[PDB]
Amino acid sequence: MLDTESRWAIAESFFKTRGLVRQHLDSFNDFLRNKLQQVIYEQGEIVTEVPGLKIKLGKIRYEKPSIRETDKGPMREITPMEARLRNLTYSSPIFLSMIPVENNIEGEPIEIYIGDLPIMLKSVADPTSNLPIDKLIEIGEDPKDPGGYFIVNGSEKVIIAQEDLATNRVLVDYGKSGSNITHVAKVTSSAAGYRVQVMIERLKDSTIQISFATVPGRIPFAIIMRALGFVTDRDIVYAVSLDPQIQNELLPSLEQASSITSAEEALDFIGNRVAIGQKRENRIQKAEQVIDKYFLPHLGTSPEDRKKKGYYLASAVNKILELYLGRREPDDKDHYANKRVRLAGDLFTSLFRVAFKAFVKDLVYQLEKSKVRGRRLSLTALVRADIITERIRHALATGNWVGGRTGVSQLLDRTNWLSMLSHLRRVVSSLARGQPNFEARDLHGTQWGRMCPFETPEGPNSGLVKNLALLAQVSVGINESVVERVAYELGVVSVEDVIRRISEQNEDVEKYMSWSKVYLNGRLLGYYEDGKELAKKIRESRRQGKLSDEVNVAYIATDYLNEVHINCDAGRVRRPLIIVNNGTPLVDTEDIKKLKNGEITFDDLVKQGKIEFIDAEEEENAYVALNPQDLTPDHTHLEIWPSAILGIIASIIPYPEHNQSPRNTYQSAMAKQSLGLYASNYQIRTDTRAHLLHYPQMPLVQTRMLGVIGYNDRPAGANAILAIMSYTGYNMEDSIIMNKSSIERGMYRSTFFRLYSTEEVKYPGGQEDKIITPEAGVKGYKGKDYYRLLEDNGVVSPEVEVKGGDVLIGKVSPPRAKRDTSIVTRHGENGIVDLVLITETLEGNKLVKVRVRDLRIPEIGDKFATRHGQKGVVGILIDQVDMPYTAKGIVPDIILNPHALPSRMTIGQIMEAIGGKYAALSGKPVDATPFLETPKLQEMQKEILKLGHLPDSTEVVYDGRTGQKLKSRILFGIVYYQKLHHMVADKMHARARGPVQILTRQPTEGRAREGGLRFGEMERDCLIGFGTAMLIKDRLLDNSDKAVVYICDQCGYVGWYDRSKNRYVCPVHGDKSVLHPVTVSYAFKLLIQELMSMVISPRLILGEKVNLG
Amino acid sequence: AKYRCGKCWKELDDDQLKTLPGVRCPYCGYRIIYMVRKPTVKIVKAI
Amino acid sequence: MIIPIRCFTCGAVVADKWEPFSNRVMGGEDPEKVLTELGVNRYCCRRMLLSHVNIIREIIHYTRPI
Amino acid sequence: RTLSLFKYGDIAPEARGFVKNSFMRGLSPYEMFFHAAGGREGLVDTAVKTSQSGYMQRR
Ligand SMILES: [Zn+2]
Ligand SMILES: [Zn+2]
Ligand SMILES: [Zn+2]
Repeated sequence: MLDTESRWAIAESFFKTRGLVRQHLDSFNDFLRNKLQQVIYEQGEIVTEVPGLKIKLGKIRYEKPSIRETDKGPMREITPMEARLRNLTYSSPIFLSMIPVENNIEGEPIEIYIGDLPIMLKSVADPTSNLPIDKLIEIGEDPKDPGGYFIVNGSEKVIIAQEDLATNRVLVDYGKSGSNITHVAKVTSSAAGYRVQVMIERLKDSTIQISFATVPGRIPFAIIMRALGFVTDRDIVYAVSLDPQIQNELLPSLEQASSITSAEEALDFIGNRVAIGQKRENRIQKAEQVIDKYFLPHLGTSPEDRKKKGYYLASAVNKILELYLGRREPDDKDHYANKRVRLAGDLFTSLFRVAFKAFVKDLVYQLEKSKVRGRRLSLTALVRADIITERIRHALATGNWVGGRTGVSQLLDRTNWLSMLSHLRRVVSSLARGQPNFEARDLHGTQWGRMCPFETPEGPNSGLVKNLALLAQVSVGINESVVERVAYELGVVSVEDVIRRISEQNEDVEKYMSWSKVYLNGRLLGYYEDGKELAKKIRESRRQGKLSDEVNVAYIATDYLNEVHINCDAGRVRRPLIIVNNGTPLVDTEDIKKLKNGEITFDDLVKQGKIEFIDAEEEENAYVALNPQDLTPDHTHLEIWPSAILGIIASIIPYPEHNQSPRNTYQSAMAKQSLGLYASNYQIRTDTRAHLLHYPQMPLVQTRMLGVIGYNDRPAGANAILAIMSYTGYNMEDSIIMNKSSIERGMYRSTFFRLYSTEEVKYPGGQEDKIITPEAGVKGYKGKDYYRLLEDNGVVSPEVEVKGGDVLIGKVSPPRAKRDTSIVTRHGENGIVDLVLITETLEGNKLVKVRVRDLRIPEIGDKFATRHGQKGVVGILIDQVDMPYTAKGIVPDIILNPHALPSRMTIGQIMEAIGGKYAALSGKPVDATPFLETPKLQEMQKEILKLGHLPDSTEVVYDGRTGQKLKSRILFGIVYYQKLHHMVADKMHARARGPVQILTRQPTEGRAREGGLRFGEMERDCLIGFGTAMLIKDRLLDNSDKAVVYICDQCGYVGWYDRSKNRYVCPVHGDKSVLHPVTVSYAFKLLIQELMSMVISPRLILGEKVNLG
Repeated sequence: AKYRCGKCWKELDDDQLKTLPGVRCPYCGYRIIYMVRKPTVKIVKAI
Repeated sequence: MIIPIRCFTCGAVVADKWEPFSNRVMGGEDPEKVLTELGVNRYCCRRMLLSHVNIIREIIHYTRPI
Repeated sequence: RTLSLFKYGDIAPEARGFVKNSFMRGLSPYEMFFHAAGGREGLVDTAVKTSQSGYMQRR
């Protein structure tokens, strides 16, 4: 029998063999091995309008990452740390083998340099992926870094997985109520560069219309069928289905095209739809080319592929008719069988395809222009490779991907270990924030084991941004041809063969109406006798290694449906399960014995047909058991790890099954923000913002996954003696009380690091150059005392006390009369200069980086949290003398109000307190993994009693101020706490007076811009509700954009008052009118002026200030 | 002022006088250099 | 990073008891007996000793080049 | 069926989201899943409520 230890051994072997970022690495490796060559085979060869001149492409390859610096010669290999320090890009050159034919002359193969491709860390192309720990340490690398990102311009960028509906599949649904359309079907064909949507309607009058983007309006179904080669109506009604009931519905659509009985009539009907006012010939060729290119490109873009498109359309029409007759239900659209996850590999292959198309277009244009001008054939002289390197890099550094995607590439969140780990496993839904729909944010039952039910954001993105589960695995896909061949040789019969047997041979259709339809990637493949037998055969052949493991098969049987679905494409999220045969799992005692001593690994069990990865579609035929002790002969699979339904951050909560649901989501959100050690080499890498906890501690109450992910080596908190009591009222309403004496001993102290950088631009456009020197006499000088910290080279030296707006790096800029452009410390924050770095940015330009550190000591207003969703600020700090000591002299480190517990219902908090106290007393390990907690509470309480303390974890407490013994006992524990980066020292901002806008003459915006608070409409409404007129005037007029303007007494426009001698002058009346001054908001005067910019003429009518009577 | 070669952390020391076409350690040819601690008594309060 | 000089809750010196405790536990001795015979009896100091990580042994390799 | 742990066409109280345990006693894995599914709506409704309230109050 499989106990807890054996299942944990299986899971630990899984985590040890393949890491936590296997999805990114697998997708990138697949793209690098296959998808790179496939793009240039798809290109094939470039043609030229000039006959006899063309190029044939060959192989493509990549080398080790390297750079080409000033005085370019041989390329020099670099390490990722050097790329980080020098603001380079960790990329490798790519070489392409090309052969030029000039009037059918071969010549010789040429291998050229076509650009640089970024390399993901720890991938197959990264030389540091197969290095020992000693060599990783030697080159300045963190041995525990799970590299799944890119170094672009020194920054670390990660490609977020994008979840979206499957493309080459038919989705059916009901039409909107009160409309002529009753049922709708949609397909989204994906080509090698473009995506085309085809929509099929079923109108009120029992007609079927097909309309896609290119051709305006709707086209009847029989018209498209005739245009694709189906001339006889019997051919159409037999390609749709063999059911007489379904065939009866085709009659209105069949007769609506009775006028058109030939392919050419349909073709020029489509031409008239697309081409207006042209002859028949060009119309028909335009129509046939648009049909062959923009109808269903995934099936093919060749004029002999029309039969496949016709059969696909017939199958889609059959599906919509089945929906109409009531034999189906509208598709879920949230079932994970209908969703695919695009990863870095697919995005990179699309981006590289686009960039290669642009590069080859430019190359052919330049080649033909040069040949028109007249020159010899030298490929290396006109490649202009810098296109490719520019196109890919700009995609990674901005996140604006091809196809309209935005935000795909994001900066890695290195706040701590958990932030980076959670970022490397995020999944973002594409169709989001356009409408709630109250159903895409639901917790679908298909997500079990694939997405974490807790780690989701709060707000507009709730339920749309998800995180992968522990054992989830994204499929990579194989080629459909081998699956099609094995399916055909298994015994299925093509639809054409079945139609022939039905029609040209006197065989009844009743025989084939009892057969099972067989699909492949959403496309109808054929007919089979018994679908269940075929599914069993495919499953058995897959487990024996004869068939690829990427193939998943399901069998669907209903009162009206009998189908077999086969999927072998990429983007499907699958999970592993142990195969159960006759009520006994295929993993036995010998297997776990061999697993516990390293003889076999997790991958060995998978390739032996004992553990299989199944997806959502196949799981419809599964009957899984949670534990080995409730297995039955009807069960098919067994869960490897019941606690593996959680994410990577929800796996750190102790006793998560005793808390309320929202608390775990809040815990995940806050744990993504705690302070602590984020990297071992943090002292040599340059990040814009960094935090460091001085004395981190690993939790006393652990979980099984804390040691696997390496959190015990990069902890982000400390253990605090927590008391649960009401004390002084300073911990009411989410606030907490902290010991000041323990703070003065350095409990939660931290350091904050900020970075400043500068570069000496060479300005090749005019040959002037920058220089980093002090600013004795310069145009934009600041002050003599400000530049007092700079050295003789114009750079401040380490270990000096900077303050306010002191100059760190001093450089001057040539006029575009030298101007002082020096980097100054940000206003309102000071520190000590920590590090100064000087290097060159691959072109001889001098790059200077200055890192400044400052010390953060906890105070009133700092934010702390737990692993159970208990955030709050410090209300007050109490010394050790004033704290309520117990009978042994132990004072609490943090006091927590009891009134916060009964409403939030976090029993795990008290359970963790008791467990931590037991762990500290006994010295024994405590495991708080959900559903498998050891030791139990009763054992821990008995051991606590045996060790000299009360079993209920309560203590006798005396008052530290008066010495009087409290009448009750107080609960003490060792709960683990975390400090968040929301410190009060970065949130204050006040403004009295200062700079104003140049346009509206109103106070500026921003903490660094001396401040300014916005007085919105709702505050004005509160002031009106109180009925305070003078307070409104003071808040809204006297303290912002007040001005005095002169208005003419006749026209009503604004005049002025010049200093020539003395005059009230009007723009139109000159000196023949009297002008009066009025105080007014300057924004109103701006509004008047910009209204006169348009043809509107606003005339102000004045009135007497003093009310007569 | 005075610099220090970045290769192997605290490698060796060099000054302003090393005039080269680019920012480079004259001894090991490394492209990254740092700055020294400007030897001077610094007073920090042990609070 | 390195063992704190004093216990956070009470001002008891605990830094001098790290290199014995860290060794004898690695020698196969149970932590409770070692902690009891070393003179650590309040569970705050036991918490201080039992949950130290000692990162500085890794950071000495990656030090500021100042 | 909601999850794959239950038989086809089961409408028993356990298979549709009845939790017979307590927070003190602890929940089984599928009970945790059902609890999260039931409680997800609160994380969503707040922004919609506040936006609609603001628009109505402004008018
Ligand atoms: Zn006038
Ligand atoms: Zn050197
Ligand atoms: Zn102590």
